[PDB]
Amino acid sequence: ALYEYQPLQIETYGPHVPELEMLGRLGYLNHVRAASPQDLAGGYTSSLACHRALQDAFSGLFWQP
Amino acid sequence: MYHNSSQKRHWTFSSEEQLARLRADANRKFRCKAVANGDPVFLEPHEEMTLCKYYEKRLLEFCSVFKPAMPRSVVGTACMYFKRFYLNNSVMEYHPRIIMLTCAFLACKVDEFNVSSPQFVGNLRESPLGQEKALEQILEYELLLIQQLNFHLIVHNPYRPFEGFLIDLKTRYPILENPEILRKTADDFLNRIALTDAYLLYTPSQIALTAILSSASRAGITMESYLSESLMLKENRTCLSQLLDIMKSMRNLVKKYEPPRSEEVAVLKQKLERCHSAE
Amino acid sequence: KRYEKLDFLGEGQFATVYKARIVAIKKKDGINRTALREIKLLQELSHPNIIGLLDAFGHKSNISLVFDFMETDLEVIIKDNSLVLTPSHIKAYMLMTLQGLEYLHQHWILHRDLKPNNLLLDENGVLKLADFGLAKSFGSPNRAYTHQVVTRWYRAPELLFGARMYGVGVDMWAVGCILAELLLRVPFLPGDSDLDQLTRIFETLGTPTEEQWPDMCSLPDYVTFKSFPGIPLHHIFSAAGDDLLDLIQGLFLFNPCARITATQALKMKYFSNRPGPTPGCQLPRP
Ligand SMILES: Nc1ncnc2c1ncn2[C@@H]1O[C@H](COP(=O)(O)OP(=O)(O)OP(O)(O)=S)[C@@H](O)[C@H]1O
Ligand SMILES: [Mg+2]
Repeated sequence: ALYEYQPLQIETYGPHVPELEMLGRLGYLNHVRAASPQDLAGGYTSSLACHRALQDAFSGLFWQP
Repeated sequence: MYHNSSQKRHWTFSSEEQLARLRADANRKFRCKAVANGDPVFLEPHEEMTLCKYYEKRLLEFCSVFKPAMPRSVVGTACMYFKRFYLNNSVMEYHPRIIMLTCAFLACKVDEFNVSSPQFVGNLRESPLGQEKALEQILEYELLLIQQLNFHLIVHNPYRPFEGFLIDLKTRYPILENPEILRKTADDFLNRIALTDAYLLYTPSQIALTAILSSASRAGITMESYLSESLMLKENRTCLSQLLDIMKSMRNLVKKYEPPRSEEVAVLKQKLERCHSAE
Repeated sequence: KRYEKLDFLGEGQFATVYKARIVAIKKKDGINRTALREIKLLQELSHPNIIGLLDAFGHKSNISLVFDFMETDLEVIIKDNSLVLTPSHIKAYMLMTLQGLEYLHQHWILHRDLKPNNLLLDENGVLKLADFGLAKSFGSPNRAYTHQVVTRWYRAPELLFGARMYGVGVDMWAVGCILAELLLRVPFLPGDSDLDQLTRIFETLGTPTEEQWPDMCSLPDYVTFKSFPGIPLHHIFSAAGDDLLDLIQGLFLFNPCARITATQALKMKYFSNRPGPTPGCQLPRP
């Protein structure tokens, strides 16, 4: 009875959102405000804001009541 | 997140007929209570709807001039609270003048816009005694508003999905050379969509995408390829067809919206004042 | 009302809790903002390791919240000298805590009040994150946060240095502290002041350099400390295996971006390694 990791499977009812670590490589971060050094010191990156914006954009897009 | 939110599960309805049924039920229940308690004194459901539209406009104007400046999320949350409350309640039982202020108060608390009661009531255009009286009324109605919302306080607005779609368009849709030119008009359409029942009928992402595509069409720019390839809707034809139908229905909702008229609003306000003073 | 007040559970800062029937009921500015925050966040979350809000109601400004009845909490287990905390028990507690945190962070919410007394245990050994009075959504660039969150003993160095914008690190660091408390049975960094808290953090883990924390000097309340060398982790945790040491090191990285997230922690070798976590029914009952 050993533990194996399993990702959370929550249905979003919308288009796939790119992974957080891939946002910079895919070019999304070129269109979001850069995190200030003070922001980065506390652990806040522009990737977080971009990822949340994309997730909210795609959440429930294909859902009908 | 919207996809497992209380708004999606309990406050996104199947059709305008369901909303009309709920409002008619509320009006009928209040009429029955008044009949069993103690005529042209009663407001008709369409008259209630006209009054609700007028007082939602008043809530918008109240939030526009509010100091300190309200974030747009707070305003959207307050408007959602107003709509949801009057889905199941009659303006003859609870005056929308107090209810809209209570909605703004609760939205300020919920969306973490920290303001104190004195500065909240200083924004009301009244003498001091009026401000304290309004504050007491808001305090009395806060719990009732929370109860009538079924304790579902988190509201998902189309503003963040709109920004996310703008990011995605700037990243993956180079045909639209500068998506920022779509902003202003799209925002305009968003506001118009906010005046209808679409917020009770469609997801925030659908509303934001509809506003963006309406702005693009108004500018003579065609963007079906964004849906087809970028959003991968070529792998599911029925998904794309349903999304297009949803957008068309939302645009039709915007088209058939009729703003309240000043003379009718004055007559209905006199009727509502009479109904409240008679109770 | 429908619920009958069975027993008096305890008092609290913002409310009074009673066991009822088996649930727990928690009783000019209007309705208290802490209760509103708890209601608004718990209505939108549904996970086995997050306390469930079954009902809410009240009168005037007074409101009652109905939660699942929780038999005990992790602080009671830690302070119970009669209870022996095996590696399997610690792994099980850590696993449940991290699963709950992974869900919460996936929904863009920071708990900001993690500590053993806020991790409740039910009769069946299921651990649940509770006390969401400080919890707040994150990820919005145009929202300002406060650095005076998390109990001082569990507060991250970035918060102690006054960071106004932060992410999951403020929870993960606290998680590390909790793990340390599970291994030593005493608070890891019991500072009596913010300065003393930072001093203890640096005397234990070493004063961080710009190599380990690239923008550390930019924080509004940053002050310079002496260059402590720090104690090696295996000195502090003698019985901890190498995988557990790796997890502890990941949780206590000074750079909040490099600090491991809940998902990364869950994927670490320590959780998949032998022995497996204890089942909930076999967890120590105080
Ligand atoms: N679901 C529950 N089941 C059993 N006991 C609970 C439950 N919830 C809270 N308590 C108890 O109530 C105590 C008071 O803490 P809470 O009411 O949860 O939070 P609080 O109002 O901020 O008070 P403090 O400062 O954290 S002690 C807890 O420490 C538990 O003993
Ligand atoms: Mg507590």
